[PDB]
Amino acid sequence: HHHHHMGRELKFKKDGVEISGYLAEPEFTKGPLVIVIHEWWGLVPHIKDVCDRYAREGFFAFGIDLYKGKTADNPDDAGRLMQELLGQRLSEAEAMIKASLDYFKENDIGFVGRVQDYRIGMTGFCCGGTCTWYFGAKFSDEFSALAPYYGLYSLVPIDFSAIKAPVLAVHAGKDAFVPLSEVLKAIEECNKYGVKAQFLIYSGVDHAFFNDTRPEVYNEEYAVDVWGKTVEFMKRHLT
Amino acid sequence: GRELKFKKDGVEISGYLAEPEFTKGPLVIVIHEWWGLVPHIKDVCDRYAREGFFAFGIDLYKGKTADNPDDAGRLMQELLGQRLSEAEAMIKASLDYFKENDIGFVGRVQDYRIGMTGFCCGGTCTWYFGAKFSDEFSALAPYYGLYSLVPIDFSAIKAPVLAVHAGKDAFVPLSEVLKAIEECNKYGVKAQFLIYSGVDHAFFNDTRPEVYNEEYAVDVWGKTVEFMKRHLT
Repeated sequence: HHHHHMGRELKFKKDGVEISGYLAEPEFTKGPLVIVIHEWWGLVPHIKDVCDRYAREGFFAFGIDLYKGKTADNPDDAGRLMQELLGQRLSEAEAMIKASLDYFKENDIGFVGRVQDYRIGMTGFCCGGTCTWYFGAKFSDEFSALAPYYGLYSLVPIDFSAIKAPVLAVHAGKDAFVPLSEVLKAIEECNKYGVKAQFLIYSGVDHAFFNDTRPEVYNEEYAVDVWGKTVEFMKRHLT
Repeated sequence: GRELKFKKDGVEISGYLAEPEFTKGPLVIVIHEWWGLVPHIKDVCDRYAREGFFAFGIDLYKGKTADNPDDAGRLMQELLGQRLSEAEAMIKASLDYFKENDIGFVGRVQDYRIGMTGFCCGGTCTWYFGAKFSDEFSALAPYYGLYSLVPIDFSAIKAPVLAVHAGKDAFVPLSEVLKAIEECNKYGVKAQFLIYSGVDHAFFNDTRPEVYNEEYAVDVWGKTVEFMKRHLT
């Protein structure tokens, strides 16, 4: 079928940094590229599954590993990994993103015939939503669509003034980690700088409601809804 | 499209009915802005009909329209302030009329599927009537309604809601949208809030170049049609 897709582990070095992650590839529908950034657990099966889902919709999807091969299954370990990434290793993570983009472009991954140019998006969840905003602002000439899910705005400074891509920002109405007052502040910054950002806030659900492997927070109805919206948005801006 | 005019249960009903290709299908009630039932709203009804919905642009102003804000404000204040019981009766009589004519009846589910959407004043009305007639609606899509005009009983709402807001809305501060989200959280309302940065009130209205935003109008239309299809077909 036209939806056929496979996946493979990448591991290589470029411009002095080690890149690894999971690349899901459509067999027939060789479309735009989406970079997918994991939660604070690391690059676990759920995130690779999300990549596969993108590939079935006609996107190359790269689940980049920002934790150098480490994963966590408990909050104490996960918290340590995330703090190290966002504190000590942020410049390294930036370099990994940049080297990844260069790699894909050199391999013509993400080249779209209709526009005769590259079309690369980025999405992520939790910590990965923070990263989507942050890297979206840092590499504002590289991305054509951003879809951060329930990122925190208070961890690293997001340069809203630099964002050039359209943004679909997904938030949970009862998010324990991201108060609605923080979302409001992000909206006001987007208003101030003319960022083309749409904020989608689902009432009644918690942080990580998209994660189907976490029955304590997963919400099927909204997960299905938001997937529909996200795919449509990525198609609109990347094809 | 047909201009309806009739009486039921002591109230005069009028509005514009746009009809899809088939004789049967879901119904969307479309509520006008404070200008009244003007060509733009009838066009929106036509757009719904092209997507397979019966769409009824109900006139809540008894045939009056306004082309300037002073007149429009007077009409809206009279409707919401003095004639709200009458408007409720018109909504109820409209629903009864369509049901008796098997409009809104969806074969797949062997039941009525009626949605409601509206803009500005009509968004306020969508929330209000959605709460008042909570056994009647299967989907609500209020666009940039005010929450401070009429009492919205969030606890009564039973339909899913797609609430559209403008990030730089001069009439609806973001603090009011926040409060509505918190009420939906509190009472278990299945509401999704969509807030578009950088745009003003009425950004969907393609006849108003000072506020129309094509990119977001196209986006929100796509999302609204998908939402109505999900809940009404």
